[PDB]
This record gives sequence, structure tokens and C-alpha cells, in this order.
Amino acid sequence: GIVEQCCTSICSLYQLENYCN
Amino acid sequence: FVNQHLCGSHLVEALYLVCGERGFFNTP
Repeated sequence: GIVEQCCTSICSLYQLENYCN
Repeated sequence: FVNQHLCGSHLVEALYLVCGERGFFNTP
């Protein structure tokens, strides 16, 4: 999920934005 | 070297920024 994608790995803008409501 | 990870309060801040009015951690 978001912690493994953005914190452990690196996440792109669109990955991050897709987590938004 | 500089790092690209968003963890903790940085990840929270990033979601506030990019989600804007859409918000996050909500249910409709």
C-alpha cells in the first residue's frame, strides 16, 4: 500500500494522487 | 545523498498538498 510504495520505495505523483478520495 | 522517500509526517504533508479539496482517509 501507500507506506510500502511511497516510504519504502519511491512513488510518483500519480501513484500518490490515486490514494486521495 | 538526498532521498526521495515520503515517510511519516512528510507523507501526511504530501497527501494534504496533492489531494487538496478531494481529501484522503475519508468515506462518502
